[PDB]
Amino acid sequence: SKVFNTQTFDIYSTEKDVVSLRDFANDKDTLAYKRLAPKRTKDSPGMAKSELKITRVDPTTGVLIGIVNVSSSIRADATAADKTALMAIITAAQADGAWTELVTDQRLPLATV
Amino acid sequence: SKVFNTQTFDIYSTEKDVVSLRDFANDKDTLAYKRLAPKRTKDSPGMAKSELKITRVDPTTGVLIGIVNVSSSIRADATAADKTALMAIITAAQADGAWTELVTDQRLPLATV
Amino acid sequence: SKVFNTQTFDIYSTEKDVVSLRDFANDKDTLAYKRLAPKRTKDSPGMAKSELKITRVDPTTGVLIGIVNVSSSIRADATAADKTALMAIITAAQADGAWTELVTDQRLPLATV
Amino acid sequence: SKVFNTQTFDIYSTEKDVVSLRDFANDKDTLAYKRLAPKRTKDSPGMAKSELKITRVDPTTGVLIGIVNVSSSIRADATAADKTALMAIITAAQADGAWTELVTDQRLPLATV
Amino acid sequence: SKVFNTQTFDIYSTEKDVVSLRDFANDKDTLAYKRLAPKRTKDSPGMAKSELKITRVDPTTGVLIGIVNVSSSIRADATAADKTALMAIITAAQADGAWTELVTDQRLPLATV
Amino acid sequence: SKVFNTQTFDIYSTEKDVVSLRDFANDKDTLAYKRLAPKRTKDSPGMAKSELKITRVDPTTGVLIGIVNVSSSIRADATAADKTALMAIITAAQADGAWTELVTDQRLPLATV
Repeated sequence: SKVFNTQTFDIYSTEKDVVSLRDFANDKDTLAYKRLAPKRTKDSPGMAKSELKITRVDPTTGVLIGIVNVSSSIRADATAADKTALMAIITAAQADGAWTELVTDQRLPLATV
Repeated sequence: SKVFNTQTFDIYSTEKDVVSLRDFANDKDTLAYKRLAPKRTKDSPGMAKSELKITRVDPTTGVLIGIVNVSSSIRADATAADKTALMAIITAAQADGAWTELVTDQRLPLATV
Repeated sequence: SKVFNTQTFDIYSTEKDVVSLRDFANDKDTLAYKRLAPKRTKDSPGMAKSELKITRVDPTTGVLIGIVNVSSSIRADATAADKTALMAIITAAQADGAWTELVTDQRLPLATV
Repeated sequence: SKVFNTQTFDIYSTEKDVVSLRDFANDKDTLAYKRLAPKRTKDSPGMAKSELKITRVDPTTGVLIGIVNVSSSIRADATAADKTALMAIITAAQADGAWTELVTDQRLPLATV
Repeated sequence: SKVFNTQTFDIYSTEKDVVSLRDFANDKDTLAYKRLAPKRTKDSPGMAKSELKITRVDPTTGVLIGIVNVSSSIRADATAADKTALMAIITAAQADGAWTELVTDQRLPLATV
Repeated sequence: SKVFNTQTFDIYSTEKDVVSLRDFANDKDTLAYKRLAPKRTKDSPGMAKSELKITRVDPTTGVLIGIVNVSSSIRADATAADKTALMAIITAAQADGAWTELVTDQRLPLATV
């Protein structure tokens, strides 16, 4: 939406189901919010997809440095408590240092230290 | 690794590249740490993949309630500054209310309030 | 044979190698003892098979709730020492909490606690 | 898991769904815990398979003396009371001498004594 | 298992018959424990293979600096006295200076000094 | 070179790139020092192979009891610091108890104790 990690993200593009934001300062980060509503294709009401990804591309040759994507896929009938729990758990795990080592090290949380 | 959102996640399974944890209390939440090291298929050193996923299924009828997935695809040579900035932005974005509303509402960050 | 887990099991049917008992009180539990004598198909004296299974079905709609089966396959020549050791080990393992969690949790004995 | 029938069983192998332990003292007993999660193939949520087997193989020629296996197959939706009743009934039947005769004797519980 | 040569080795990956440890500090040293059970392909009980190897790969371009591997091939029936003697002789020879010359100099124990 | 594990090893045969020592007392243990120079088959200066193996053969019928072999494959250009580190890590790992379990038990460093 707005300033994250001391970088200001302004809207660059808006689609029916995608909003894209760029820094416009370092011209290397794009933040995308993506939306797929659930489709009642059976007795199930479908799963509501979301996607929040940050892409970093160096602005000299256009090489993709890296992508971090947060994707959610939750039942349309699912409760807010179910949806609150899923984000609370994944947020606590991200704050944990195991995830910080899973990224940057390819290290699983099974070390005996 | 351990207690997230006040729930204790004890190890459920271990693979070559996946470590799965279960609450075993509510018997419904599984946290997986997935690893995919870069492959030097060309002059590029490859992309180091990681995946941090939380799954909730109700353990009586076994219908998937929801999945929230955190995936990373970062160049093997990418500097930790690029790597840390990628984590800093996405965690800042997640803590922001736009991500909270993208889930639970399928609301894109374009509302005029 | 007779009262197990405070439930009285009266004989329900008899076969050449199977004896089946029923509670007849909750009309839902059936205990089967199955026999399979070793056959000397080669220089081996064969394997003596036994089976002790408990079956629960709800006696209104007849859906199987669950089965627990205790099967044995012991050489006909095997000494009573090996047979007693096998029973002692398996009963000790069942009395241990690891079996109690493997059932009702699908939890393998690998948690670090 | 640990000492059973005065024998220390230590981890020898860990799979996705099997844990194998050996005595490492008499080098003849292997205890395996095995896990199959229920699969929702229909309106039924599936059956959760457990297996607890003790195999004895004498370590001079490696011939299988005997196997005692405890297998459970319980509905995913089944109540914890159902599983408790199943385990209690099967353990009480195992503690009875009828099972101790069925094993080692191929004797059905129908004698008049 | 743990700190060797003042460097900390944490478990990098766990396999059925392989356990691998990575320094994760210098990101160039990998210690692997490999297992291979003896096979009774004949009257003989087979040879029990073990492997303990350290591999150094330069972590900027990926050039293998060196490998020191310790492999064992011991009869499945061999006594613990043989197994202790084999490990004792080879460990003493490694502590001898002739090994430190065979490595780093390719000097055989035949020079007259 | 000389007395290892309180056994006297005297030179049995001398080759161009192999030196072999025999106990000559138990007439069952042979220690071999094998050499192999690096080959500059390309731009790379090649890999310098070393080998230190102890072989036990039963000296009445000639049945191989076991072999423990230490082999090195180090870049011809590798620094002495790399070569010292490689020998230091592997020697420390052998002195660790995990090796003494991998040999004589085929126990991997993954048991939870």
